[PDB]
Amino acid sequence: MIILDKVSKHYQTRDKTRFAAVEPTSLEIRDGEIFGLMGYSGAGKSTLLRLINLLERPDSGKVNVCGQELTALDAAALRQARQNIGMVFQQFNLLSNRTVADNVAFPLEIAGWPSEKIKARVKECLEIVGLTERAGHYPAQLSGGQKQRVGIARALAPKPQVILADEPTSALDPATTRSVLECLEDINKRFNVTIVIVTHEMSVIRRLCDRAALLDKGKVVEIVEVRGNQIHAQSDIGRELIRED
Amino acid sequence: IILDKVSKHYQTRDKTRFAAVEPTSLEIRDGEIFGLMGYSGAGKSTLLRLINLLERPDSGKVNVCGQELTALDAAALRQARQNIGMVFQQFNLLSNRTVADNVAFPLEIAGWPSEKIKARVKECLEIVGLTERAGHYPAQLSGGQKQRVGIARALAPKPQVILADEPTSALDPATTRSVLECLEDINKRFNVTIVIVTHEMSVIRRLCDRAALLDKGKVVEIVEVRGNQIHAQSDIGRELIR
Amino acid sequence: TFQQAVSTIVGMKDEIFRALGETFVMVGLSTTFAVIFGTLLGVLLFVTSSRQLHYNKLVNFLLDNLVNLMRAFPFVILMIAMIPATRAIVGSTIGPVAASLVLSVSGLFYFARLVEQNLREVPKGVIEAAAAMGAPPIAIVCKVLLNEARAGMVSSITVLAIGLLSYSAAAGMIGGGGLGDLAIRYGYYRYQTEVIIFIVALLVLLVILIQSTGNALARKLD
Amino acid sequence: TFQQAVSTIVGMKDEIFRALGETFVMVGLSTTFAVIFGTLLGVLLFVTSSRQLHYNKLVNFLLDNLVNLMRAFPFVILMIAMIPATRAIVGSTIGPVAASLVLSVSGLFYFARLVEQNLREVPKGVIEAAAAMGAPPIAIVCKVLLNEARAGMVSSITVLAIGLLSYSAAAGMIGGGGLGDLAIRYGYYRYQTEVIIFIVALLVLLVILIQSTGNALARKLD
Repeated sequence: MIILDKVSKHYQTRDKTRFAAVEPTSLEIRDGEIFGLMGYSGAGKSTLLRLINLLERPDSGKVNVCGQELTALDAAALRQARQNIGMVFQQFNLLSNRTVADNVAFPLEIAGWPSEKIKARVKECLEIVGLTERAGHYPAQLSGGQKQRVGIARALAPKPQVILADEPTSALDPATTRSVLECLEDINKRFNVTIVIVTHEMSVIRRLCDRAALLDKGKVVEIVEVRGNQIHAQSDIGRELIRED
Repeated sequence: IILDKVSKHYQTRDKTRFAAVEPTSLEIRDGEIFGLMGYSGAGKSTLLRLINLLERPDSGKVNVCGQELTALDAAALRQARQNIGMVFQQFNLLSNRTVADNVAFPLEIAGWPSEKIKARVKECLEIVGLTERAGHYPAQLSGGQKQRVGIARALAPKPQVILADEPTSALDPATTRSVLECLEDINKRFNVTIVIVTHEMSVIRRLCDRAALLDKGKVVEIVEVRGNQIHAQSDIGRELIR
Repeated sequence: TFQQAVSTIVGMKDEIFRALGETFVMVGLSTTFAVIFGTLLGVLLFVTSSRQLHYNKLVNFLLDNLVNLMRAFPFVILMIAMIPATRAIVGSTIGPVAASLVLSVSGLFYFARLVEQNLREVPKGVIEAAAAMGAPPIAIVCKVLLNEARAGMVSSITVLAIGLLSYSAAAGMIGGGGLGDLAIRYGYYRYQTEVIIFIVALLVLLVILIQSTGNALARKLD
Repeated sequence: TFQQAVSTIVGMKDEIFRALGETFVMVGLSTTFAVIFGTLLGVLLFVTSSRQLHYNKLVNFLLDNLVNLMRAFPFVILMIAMIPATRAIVGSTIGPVAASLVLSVSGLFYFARLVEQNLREVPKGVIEAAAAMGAPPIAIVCKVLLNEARAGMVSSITVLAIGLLSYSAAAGMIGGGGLGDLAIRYGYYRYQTEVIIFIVALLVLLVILIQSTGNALARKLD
């Protein structure tokens, strides 16, 4: 149940990074539902997802995650909290010089599990995505949809309470995009909550979001509830964002 | 603009992003906007190159605007390539010259007088509404402005055909709507017979007159999107439409 | 300190002004010929690998391997084996000009690799876009490649000049001229401080000056 | 004459073997220290460049300047100026081991430059995920960083080995370094043609063998 409170970021005039600035915003995501951060080319969505994880650090406010105020941890304690918040990336961010079973086993190895349990988990969370038939190959021998499945299966191996997804299926063609989203529905069966999925489009938002948020240049304008695969936006500048349907 | 027949099979060790195409024949009419559609690997991008005959086919004949391009010598082909405007997914525009110079580059190859080159470029910037940024350099423009410069360099030699290699794939919906209206205005005022590759049916519902659905390097069907609703008799066709 | 200053100024003002006069001619006359012939060779290394401007696998293979060999060979060994050939063209085995012939042959192959590397980083699309409008091959290479790699050549000639300065010091001992022919006199025999500190100080300042000039000009054009 | 030439070479049988066995002691011994210390130096350069272990800016500025300066500086001048310091450490100035110490010094800076450029080529996104999974900065430079760039370190070692071979010839004039000393006699003071072609052929063979082994090992690892 992530609750943010007057969080903000601004960058130097150098503006070396692609990420845009975010302005004071408070959002509460419930423990029983999936969320989504709609916007556009600059917007402020990508930095807002990193601010949940403190991979970007705010100038103000408190980031509260799972009942721990993460800006107060400021230590080797923070790198134990980041174990319970997983993440899947747009481009796949997979180690290329080790086999898929090891890519999946890498989070379990990092915590300090004995190898015997690591093997059982690598088997389980790898059959769940339906990829146990390719447990020996290398990322150079897989397709885009398969690489995204490896990312979901790595994200799931720490048994994380929250999974954060950054534009995961935008590159994928429609046939793969349906397969990767169906796998996310399978994840919602077990105790995995708040799968915040960032997207610069609406097809993904209507299909699997329970609630959604909209913005203009770092300022959230309106949060909607997606029922029967529609949106019914009340906001004015918001209506322009929804036309993407 | 007809392909009598064509094919190309890429030899291995070339590892090109392109995929092989098989015995296909097509007839884009005068004034028509015709869309090539298919998932990645359908071979739409390969089919587009074969028209300007950059990629040379293994066999068959390419008839563009009367001339048979396949039998032509290199010096004559350099005129056939000039006759066809092209735009690309990655902008592919020279970075060390100003917005005006990029439009002028095709006109200078054509050995045009320099006073004439000056007159046409101001007119071309006039059409794509970027006259104000004539002196700016291509590292200062947004993604949409870079595409609207690419369309102007394509229309500068007064072409009778344009080819479009999925130009809007990188653009958001708010800028995508403003560049598709430019291809509508160019077709309505000048009859340029534009051809277009894409992986999404949504752009076709916005722009095309007919379309070709490509699967594994062969056409399954030629649909009509003029009615504004794509309708497919086959099974593969009806899957791509969804 | 006056012992260092007095020693340096009186005796060494007669010798230092000769040694700097010999080092600038040894480097200046060699760099010009290396930039003028390395450009041509580096272009041929490229066009015969493009598939567009021209293609010929055999020539590409031969030229590439020859360039690799001549770049990996010890320069000092080549100069001492080339003394009769150098003595036929120059007419004399000793002098800055004689060391200048061997330096130009080593820079020629040295700069032919940098230009090709700079041309390989130009985006492939800008070549396909220029072939789309029927640009003749001699007009692609001249108006596209040598205008896009414009900012990459200047840094390349900055690295060649720093390279042919280090080679010049080695030449001064086998043959003649330079701060290398000065350093053996006050270092290998009669090891003498004061003068060795001055030789070390002058080189650092001159290396910094050439590097600063190269970066500023490259940044302007980019 | 052919038999006169070949008969001459077998007359030098003992000296040639000494030249080779003395060249290997200079290259084979300095490369180990170069790779042991340049690796640490390059890792230190890389970590202070990112948000891993630290983002010091002053330390990175100093270190980056230090390595550029100590690669720009000429090699022959450095050895002549290091005569007393080298003599004190080895107890001698003349000999292959004393010269190898100087070769190792230059090697650490060159290897660090190569390793830093290798590490700076891994995509940041893979390292970004390694931070999201709670791995401490030391774990980052051991499992995430090393696995991705190990295929490129072997190429760096291959280029370094050839780089130090060229320097050995320059130290040959002063340190009597095997083939470099052999080149100075029978090539300058005199000109024994049949023993010059032999040296050139032998060096070409060595260069080819090193390049070929390095390429194969680099290919098998990635």
